[PDB]
Amino acid sequence: LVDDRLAGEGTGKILGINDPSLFWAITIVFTIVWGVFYVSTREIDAASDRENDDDFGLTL
Amino acid sequence: GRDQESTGFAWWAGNARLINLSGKLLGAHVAHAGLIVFWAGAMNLFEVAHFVPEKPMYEQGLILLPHLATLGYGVGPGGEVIDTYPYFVSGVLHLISSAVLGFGGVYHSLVGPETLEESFPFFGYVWKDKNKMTTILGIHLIVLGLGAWLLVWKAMYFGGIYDTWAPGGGDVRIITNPTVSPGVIFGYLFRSPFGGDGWIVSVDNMEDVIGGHIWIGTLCIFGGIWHILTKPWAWARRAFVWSGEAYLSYSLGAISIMGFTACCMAWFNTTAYPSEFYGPTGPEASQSQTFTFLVRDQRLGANVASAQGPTGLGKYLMRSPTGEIIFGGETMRFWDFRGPWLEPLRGPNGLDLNKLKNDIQPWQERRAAEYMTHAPLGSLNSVGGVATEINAVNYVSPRSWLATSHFCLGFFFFVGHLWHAGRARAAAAGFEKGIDRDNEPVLSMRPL
Amino acid sequence: KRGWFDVVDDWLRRDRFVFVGWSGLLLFPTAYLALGGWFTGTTFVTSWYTHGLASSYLEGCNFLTAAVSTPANSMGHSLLFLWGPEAQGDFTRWCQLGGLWTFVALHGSFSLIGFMLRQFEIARSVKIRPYNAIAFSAPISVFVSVFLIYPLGQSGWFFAPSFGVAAIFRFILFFQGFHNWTLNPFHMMGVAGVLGAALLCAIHGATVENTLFEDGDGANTFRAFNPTQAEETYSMVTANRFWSQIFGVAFSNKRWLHFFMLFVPVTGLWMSAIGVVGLALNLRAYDFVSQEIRAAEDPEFETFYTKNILLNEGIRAWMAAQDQPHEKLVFPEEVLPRGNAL
Amino acid sequence: KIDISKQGLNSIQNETVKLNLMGKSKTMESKDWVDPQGRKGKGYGVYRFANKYGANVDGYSPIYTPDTWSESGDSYKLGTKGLIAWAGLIVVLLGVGINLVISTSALG
Amino acid sequence: MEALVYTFLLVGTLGIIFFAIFFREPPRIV
Amino acid sequence: SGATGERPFSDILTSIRYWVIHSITIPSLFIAGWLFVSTGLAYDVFGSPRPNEYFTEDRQETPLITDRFNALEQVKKLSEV
Amino acid sequence: ESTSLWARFCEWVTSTENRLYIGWFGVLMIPTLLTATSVFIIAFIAAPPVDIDGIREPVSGSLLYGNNIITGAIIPTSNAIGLHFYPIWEAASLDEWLYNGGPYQLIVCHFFLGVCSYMGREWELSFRLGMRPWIAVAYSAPVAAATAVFIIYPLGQGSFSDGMPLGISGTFNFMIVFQAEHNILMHPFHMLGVAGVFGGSLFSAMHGSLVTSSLIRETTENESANEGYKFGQEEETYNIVAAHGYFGRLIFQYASFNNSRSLHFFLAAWPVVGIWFTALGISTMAFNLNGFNFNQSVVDSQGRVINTWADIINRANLGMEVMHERNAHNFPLDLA
Ligand SMILES: CCCCCCCCCCCCCCCCCC(=O)OC[C@H](CO[C@@H]1O[C@H](CO[C@H]2O[C@H](CO)[C@H](O)[C@H](O)[C@H]2O)[C@H](O)[C@H](O)[C@H]1O)OC(=O)CCCCCCCCCCCCCCCCC
Ligand code: CLA
Ligand code: CLA
Ligand code: CLA
Ligand SMILES: CCCCCCCCCCCCCCCC(=O)OC[C@H](CO[C@@H]1O[C@H](CS(=O)(=O)O)[C@@H](O)[C@H](O)[C@H]1O)OC(=O)CCCCCCCCCCCCCCC
Ligand SMILES: CC1=C(/C=C/C(C)=C/C=C/C(C)=C/C=C/C=C(C)/C=C/C=C(C)/C=C/C2=C(C)CCCC2(C)C)C(C)(C)CCC1
Ligand SMILES: CC1=C(/C=C/C(C)=C/C=C/C(C)=C\C=C/C=C(C)/C=C/C=C(C)/C=C/C2=C(C)CCCC2(C)C)C(C)(C)CCC1
Ligand SMILES: CC1=C(/C=C/C(C)=C\C=C\C(C)=C\C=C\C=C(C)\C=C\C=C(C)\C=C\C2=C(C)CCCC2(C)C)C(C)(C)CCC1
Ligand code: OEX
Ligand SMILES: [Cl-]
Repeated sequence: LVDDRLAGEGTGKILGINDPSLFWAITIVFTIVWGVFYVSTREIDAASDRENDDDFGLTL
Repeated sequence: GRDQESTGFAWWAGNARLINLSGKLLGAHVAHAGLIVFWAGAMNLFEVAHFVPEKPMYEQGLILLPHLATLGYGVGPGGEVIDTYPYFVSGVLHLISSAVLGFGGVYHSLVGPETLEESFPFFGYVWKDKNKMTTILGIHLIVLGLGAWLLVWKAMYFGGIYDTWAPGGGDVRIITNPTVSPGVIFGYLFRSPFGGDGWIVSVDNMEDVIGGHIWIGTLCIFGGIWHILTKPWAWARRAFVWSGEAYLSYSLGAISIMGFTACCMAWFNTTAYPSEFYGPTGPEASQSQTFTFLVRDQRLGANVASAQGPTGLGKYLMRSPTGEIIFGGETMRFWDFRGPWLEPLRGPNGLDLNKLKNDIQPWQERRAAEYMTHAPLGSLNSVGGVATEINAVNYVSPRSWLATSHFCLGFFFFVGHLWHAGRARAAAAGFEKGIDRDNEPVLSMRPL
Repeated sequence: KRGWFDVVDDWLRRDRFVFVGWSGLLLFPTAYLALGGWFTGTTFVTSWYTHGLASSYLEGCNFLTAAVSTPANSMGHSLLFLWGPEAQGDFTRWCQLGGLWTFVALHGSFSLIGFMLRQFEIARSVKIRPYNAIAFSAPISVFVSVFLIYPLGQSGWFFAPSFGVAAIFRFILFFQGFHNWTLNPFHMMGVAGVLGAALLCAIHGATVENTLFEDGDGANTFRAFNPTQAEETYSMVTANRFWSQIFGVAFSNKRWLHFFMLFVPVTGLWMSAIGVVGLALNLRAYDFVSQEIRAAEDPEFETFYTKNILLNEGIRAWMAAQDQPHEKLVFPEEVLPRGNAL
Repeated sequence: KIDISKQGLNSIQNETVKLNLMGKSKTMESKDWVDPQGRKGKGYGVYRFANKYGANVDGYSPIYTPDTWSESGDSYKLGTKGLIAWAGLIVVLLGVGINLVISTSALG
Repeated sequence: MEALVYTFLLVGTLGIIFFAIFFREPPRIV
Repeated sequence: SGATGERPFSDILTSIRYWVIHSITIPSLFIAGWLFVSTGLAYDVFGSPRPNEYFTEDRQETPLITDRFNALEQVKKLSEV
Repeated sequence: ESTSLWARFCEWVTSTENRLYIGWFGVLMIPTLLTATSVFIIAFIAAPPVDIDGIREPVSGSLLYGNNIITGAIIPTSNAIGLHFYPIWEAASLDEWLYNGGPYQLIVCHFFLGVCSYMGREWELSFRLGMRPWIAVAYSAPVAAATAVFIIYPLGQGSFSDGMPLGISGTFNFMIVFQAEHNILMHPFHMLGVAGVFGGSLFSAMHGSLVTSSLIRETTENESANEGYKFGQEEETYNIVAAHGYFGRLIFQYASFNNSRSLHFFLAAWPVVGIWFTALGISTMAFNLNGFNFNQSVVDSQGRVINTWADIINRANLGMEVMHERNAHNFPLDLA
């Protein structure tokens, strides 16, 4: 061949993960954002002035 | 019924009066179910009555019979229709079943109880009941799993399924080893929708189709049992509007995706939509044209391998941007096409020049010749051919009808998501009837 | 005792179901004939002798293909009167000669004058400002420039748009092939006016319906209104803040909003009418000479503009023989421009 | 203001239709009323300014006012005598019309 | 030259949009 | 709001007299239009060519009017059976 | 009260005190639309010629390559690419990526996500401001049209080269070829679309003129009538009854909307429904369900074909069909 390319186009890879580094990128970023979300769930709900019980939720 | 005086909904929004009337709402959904079953039976009998063996299925404007053919009813080797009685009994069975379905819909709507809660606690529900809602979701999720298992039971134990890729020619084949490996199943779900990948539209053998419906049947049954024995968690209760119109919008969004997926399935897929019954796909006809002329020009004497077109690219054969040998011309875009007629002439490197030069069978030439003259091109008044055609042939491909109709339905049901979801949040928050003049929210907000 | 003008004025401007007015003495007679001319022509009159075409339901046309076709090109700009020197009182021959087209165009153009006068007469009686009439000036400019001014600059009425659905489509396709009307900056302003007006119509309608005040308890919000109420029916403050944060800019003056809804469409149609006046004299923005000179000097320079010029060559050559039968073009196949294969 | 009794809506047989055409709704007037979707009414009726202005758009400008209808239209003056003559003429003209269509056609 | 005049006209038009949004006359109630 | 002193259309279209009168007038107008085409009168009044007289033994192609001031004579020749 | 980073971040994102409302759709809209905008500006000014037909014949579309504003365009992706996903990292070099039409796919993909997020952002602000929804429903009509010409039509036709070029002259080429291959003018959905814009343009002028004609006198003649309206006025700035009295007499009384709420729904429904259908028209014609074909429909007694205005339209279609993409077809049928 003449030059080098990823050669992943049109190959049906899961999520386009040609190399494992892409897997780490998606997993690490998601875990971080979920991590900061996880520690804030109680505060976010407290504003509702209601407990997140079985009756909690915008309902009509 | 009711009126606008006691409801506030006008006649053009009349079915909105059934939101909190469980019994009458049940009748409405059972009645529309009778309508769906009625159409399936009525069109099945209509298509059978208007079916002639002198022409293939896709030339006669049939869209239901090809579905029955793919299930391996009344078809023989090569896609020939050998019997029409299985199509008849299917049509009658739906037509009669719609009558009992209509009676229940008519009964549960007019005569039956208006609300099911007091008299039938098992069926009674209130939309805000997250638990009861998941049980109904869980139950109807199991019946979907059982429906998926019926497909694999038929393909493995009851006659089999039509396999257009079957060795020795396409025929009804009993699937014995469905592809159940997780890597294959997850491979279809998480591949890109772009060319070459095609998401789930690219499923190319009936082992994967049946293996896939085994996963769906198992997931739905487990998901049905899970959603029956549990109730939504805290993160789910704070992420969704728990009202009747909100649940409707959730399905409208989901059904919108399915409509678009069906539109692409009928347009591209040649495995679950065999070309022997639905006609050639857009790509198939384009590939068929270059194949037809290559065969004719070789017979008239020409090295199709080294024939150069006006642009300098190969006239009959060229290389795809990844190196595979593909048909030349404007069909280069459809190099991903894979059909039961062209695959035998395709080695690991692409099209085989030796096979294309000495080992092209007449049935392959006949298949490609037929497909190029039944390309999906057609007009609204059913005049086959490009827009610059004359009124000679009355033909529009069933794929064209299925792709266009179920895209229009898919898009309108997306607007259904937008409409019925925006209103569900507004109705629940409490400002779906307008801004309150006493406390307008913007007035409290500081100036911008 | 009251004078004739006063007695007639009383009856003409009576408040009845269908207002007549003085302008009705011009509108209704002419408007009825123009309506009647189109229906009669599209149902029984043929275009066999003026165009070599069938354009009546009687011949076998749909609503899409039936039309009142223009006269032949040999007639030039003849007014084609029933008593005119071309057809002298012979009604059936007058219809075959295409005289029904000038009938509709002439009686129809005066009905437009009669309708704009109807708007002025009713506005004055009701004692309101006359901006609807000023607005209707834009449709009149389009009709005058296209159906009257444009053929008057060409060989004859033959090149005017024939009153039909498919006939207008031919007229539209003719302008692309022969005038490059898409490239004309005046159709461009007209397109922006029409697409801009359609945008304004949808946004204003949606914004009002989604900033309504809660003036009732029913979900049917249409009923919570009264035409004589003093309060506004929707929140302009809420509407202004929504579009200020979504789009960055929003209307704060309701009067300016509605004048704009009137200015965009009218200005757009008027600009188009200026462009068609240019096309009457073939003063068309057909080509960019700098790109054509460049393309002639290197066979590598390609732009979408040069690709359209090649498309116009195909339209002109393949359409002229039948579209212009008077030219008696006998183009053999080899001389028509066509690309490889297809 | 607007007097709903003088809008020509007083002879509608069905009271629900009469209330709909008047733009009024006793049920929605109650503050304990509940919308079919579960929303509780705020106390207004169909229109909150009905008392200030007399009515809604429906009351203000109805398009179905049977009171203004002429009483002569309630009955056919010629009675059964004109009615049987109508039935006789319909049959006669129907037969003549069918004969004309067949006679003037390229049938057969 | 033309390419320079086309770019200035385009970025000039974009510059007006920026000012019309952020340096706008604020709408004030009464 | 308010009426211009004319009978409401709903009153007229619900009255028996209207249907007794229009049960004959409307059908007659329909048959009148039918007989206009059926009898061939339309072809002779508007000069539309019957489907068997577009082309004549002499002229096998489309007609073409060329003389403006002799168009009446020329169209009669082109329309001649 | 908000102390957690995410709680404070989510309060800032959903804040209605920002000059421009960011939302959760805004965290999708802003990055995608800025990506598409920046690539569009760079490619429109200085991008190399793109081989669109896959026949190795580059087409120039940038200002620095001898285009003006009218002819300049972003050329669609190469016909060799087809529907294949062609990001930057799938190319050996940026020069190869520019040659094969990479920017078009990048712009279209991020733009499609942007307008979908822009539609969601419109709903979100309404929910935060306590308004009714369905401004986004009205905006779905132009969104559907954009996806039809940029996404769905390439999908049906099988190549992004058949998407609409991002240019003024490029747009016209897209329309002309569309008529030749699908006869869009004779499609009933472009007809409903034209009624949508002609009707919308009519109703915009009628509504604007009627309201302007009924302004209540609140100024003098040395100032604009617009001065009569003060932002935040409780009362109406024009007499609805006066405008209804005029329009109900211009035609007849019951052809006019005395209901202002009904009038504005009609003002919204008519263009939105019209543009919905014309968007479906392009989407349907993506799967080769073309417009009405009445060619050689009228035939005489002896079998000769009597042409109509449809046949004249066909001759124009033949001209465009044989001349579009001259060096791209090797076989007579334009199946692709
Ligand atoms: C206002 C409302 C707007 C609505 C817009 C709606 C559009 C409808 C489409 C998609 C959106 C709906 C949701 C998904 C539906 C399923 C789409 C799909 O099944 O997708 C695939 C289908 C069909 O794909 C085709 O699948 C085919 C499979 O056939 C193969 O296999 C077949 C079976 O054997 C045959 O053998 C055949 O011969 C063989 O070639 C081929 O592989 C084709 O090359 C391949 O294109 O449609 C496609 O191609 C789609 C191409 C990609 C989408 C278009 C670009 C959009 C880009 C967005 C931003 C970029 C990326 C993010 C996107 C998504 C992120 C998750
Ligand atoms: C799939 C279509 C469908 C279905 C299943 C329903 C179902 C229903 N609607 Mg509805 N509706 C629809 C479409 C539909 N609608 C449409 C398109 C509109 C707009 C015009 C409306 C507008 C509307 C309004 C305004 C109202 C309803 C109401 C109702 C409910 C009760 C009707 C009633 O009791 O009055 C009685 C109706 C009749 C007695 C008519 C008798 C005709 C029968 C039922 C049809 C049977 C024909 C069939 C051939 C017989 C089959 C028999 C079988 C054994 C073979 C009911 C559950 C009412 C409601 O909300 O309840 C509170 C009500 O107010 N609808
Ligand atoms: C039409 C079928 C259906 C419907 C309407 C619902 C609806 C619901 N489910 Mg359920 N579920 C289903 C099927 C269904 N489920 C099936 C078949 C299973 C078995 C796998 C489950 C297992 C399940 C679990 C374990 C949970 C729910 C939960 C919920 C609730 C939260 C909704 C949510 O946040 O999801 C939104 C989805 C996400 C936030 C993540 C997106 C991931 C999707 C699937 C994209 C990934 C695509 C890819 C192909 C999936 C790979 C899966 C693999 C097995 C093939 C909700 C009411 C939650 C709950 O409330 O508990 C009671 C909960 O934790 N479901
Ligand atoms: C508002 C009424 C109105 C108006 C403005 C027009 C206008 C027009 N008609 Mg039309 N027409 C009308 C009603 C009207 N018509 C009616 C009711 C019929 C019968 C159904 C017709 C039938 C008709 C036909 C058949 C034709 C026209 C044609 C024309 C056009 C040119 C021919 C022409 O006007 O003759 C000449 C111009 C004039 C006569 C204007 C001069 C007016 C002066 C002031 C009269 C002075 C009178 C004089 C002192 C003598 C007094 C005599 C007596 C009172 C003692 C023209 C634009 C022709 C056409 O369509 O062109 C293709 C055509 O052939 N009309
Ligand atoms: C986008 C980048 C630049 C692109 C430039 C392209 C040219 C066309 C667009 C600019 C010309 C039109 C703007 C008209 C301004 C107007 O009417 O409002 C007047 C504004 C409003 O602010 C005033 O501010 C006042 C506050 S105070 O009084 O100053 O404190 C306050 O009352 C209110 O806001 C207002 O009155 O007054 C100003 O303070 C603006 C400064 C003067 C305008 C600058 C023009 C040149 C911009 C830069 C050009 C070089 C670009 C290259 C940069 C490296
Ligand atoms: C609720 C309601 C509604 C609806 C309803 C419905 C929707 C119903 C349905 C119903 C139905 C859904 C019905 C069905 C029926 C069916 C039937 C009854 C069948 C029968 C059959 C038969 C009779 C036979 C046949 C045959 C055979 C056997 C074979 C072949 C031949 C034949 C075809 C002959 C509405 C809207 C009105 C409104 C009101 C309310
Ligand atoms: C059968 C078969 C198959 C398949 C299978 C399967 C297994 C499927 C599945 C699938 C799945 C398994 C899934 C799908 C889809 C999903 C989705 C589509 C999701 C949705 C959700 C969402 C979208 C979300 C929502 C929410 C959340 C929670 C978050 C935030 C936001 C909200 C709230 C909204 C195959 C291909 C192999 C072959 C052929 C056939
Ligand atoms: C021109 C002429 C004349 C006149 C005539 C007239 C004046 C009138 C006629 C008139 C008329 C007035 C006719 C009409 C006809 C009508 C028709 C033919 C109708 C049609 C319609 C239809 C077909 C319908 C459709 C529809 C729509 C629109 C909507 C939906 C539904 C439907 C589809 C049904 C005279 C003698 C002066 C002399 C000169 C010549
Ligand atoms: O690329 Mn654009 O235009 Ca859709 O057809 Mn085939 O491909 Mn090409 O030709 Mn015709
Ligand atoms: Cl080709």
